[PDB]
Amino acid sequence: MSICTSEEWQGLMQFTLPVRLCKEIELFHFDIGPFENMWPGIFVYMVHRSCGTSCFELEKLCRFIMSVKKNYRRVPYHNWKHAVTVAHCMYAILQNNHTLFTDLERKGLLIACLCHDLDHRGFSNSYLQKFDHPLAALYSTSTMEQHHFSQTVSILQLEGHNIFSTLSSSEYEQVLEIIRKAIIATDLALYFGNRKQLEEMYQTGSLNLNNQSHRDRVIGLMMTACDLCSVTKLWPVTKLTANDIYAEFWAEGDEMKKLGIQPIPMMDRDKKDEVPQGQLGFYNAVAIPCYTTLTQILPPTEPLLKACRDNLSQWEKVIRGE
Ligand SMILES: COc1cc(F)cc2c1nnc1c2c(-c2ccncc2C)nn1C
Ligand SMILES: [Mg+2]
Ligand SMILES: [Zn+2]
Repeated sequence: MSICTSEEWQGLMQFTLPVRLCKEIELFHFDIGPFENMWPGIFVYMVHRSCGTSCFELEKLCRFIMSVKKNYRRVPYHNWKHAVTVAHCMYAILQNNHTLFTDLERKGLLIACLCHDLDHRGFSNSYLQKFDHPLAALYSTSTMEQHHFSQTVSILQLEGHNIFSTLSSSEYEQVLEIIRKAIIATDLALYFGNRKQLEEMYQTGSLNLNNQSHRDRVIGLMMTACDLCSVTKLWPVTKLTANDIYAEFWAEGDEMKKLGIQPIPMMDRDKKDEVPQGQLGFYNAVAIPCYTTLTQILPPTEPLLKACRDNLSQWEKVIRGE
C-alpha cells in the first residue's frame, strides 16, 4: 500500500503541543479544524495522556500515524481530518470514564478510531454493492468497514509500524479483535439494532459491563457516537462539516446520474432545499437516540447530547426561516 518518509515521522517525534491546547483538548466540543499541521501531534499527545508516555515505542508510533495519514484519500469528508476528529472524541470519552476500560481497550480504540475510514473512496456500501465493485465481491456485508480493517492490519504488517509486537500472543490477538469489532461497528446499518438492544438492557436493568457481549455492544455505540461527533461541535463548525458530507453524497449521486440511475434525494445536487429537513430527520432518527443511549450508559458523556440538541435546534431555525 503506502509508506511514510523518514522526514515525516522524525518531525512528529520533535513535536510539542502548545499549553493553551492542553486544557481545550480535554473538552468534548474541541475543534481540531484550525490546527492541521498539529493533527499527527495531537494524536500522539492523546495516546500518551490516555495510555502513558511509554506503552508504545515512540519511533514505531510516529511511523504508524504518518503512514495512516498517507493512506487517507483527499475526498471531501472521509479524510485524515475526519480520522483525527473521531479519535479526539474517543479520547474525550475514554478520559471521562478512564477506569471502565482496560489498558488494552484504550490502546485499540484510539487506533481503531484513527483507522476506521482508512482508504475511503467517497462511496457508500450501497454504491459498491449495486455496481458490483471488486470490494463487494471480497466483502459481502459491511464492505468498506471490512476493507478499512484490512488496511489497518496491512499498515501494522509493514516495516517498523507494528506498534503491538511487544504485547503477549494472547494480548496481541485481543487488541486486534477489539479493533476489528470497533471498525465494523462504524457501519451505520449495524448501529440501529445495537442501539435498540442496549436501550432494552438499560430499561430492564440487565446491562452488565463485565459481560463481554454487553461490553462489545457499549464499545460499538461509542464508535458510532465518535463517528457522528461533527453534530456535537459549535453550530458554525457543524454547518461547515455538513457541506463536506453533502459534497461527497452529491459526488456519488453524480456518478449514478452518469449511468442513467436517479440518486436518492440525499445524493441529488438538485435537491439542496431538502437538506435542512434531511438533517432534522437524521438528528431525530439517529444522532439524538445515539447520544441519549450513550449518556444513560456513560453519564460523563452528557455534553455530547447537550451540544447535539443545540445543533438540532439550529436546523429547526433554518427550516422555519429564522
Ligand atoms: C441525512 O444525513 C445523513 C445521512 C447519512 F446516511 C449519514 C450521515 C448524515 N448526516 N450526518 C452524518 C452522516 C455521517 C456518516 C456516518 C457514518 N458513515 C457515513 C456517514 C456519511 N456522519 N454524519 C456526521
Ligand atoms: Mg466509515
Ligand atoms: Zn467515519
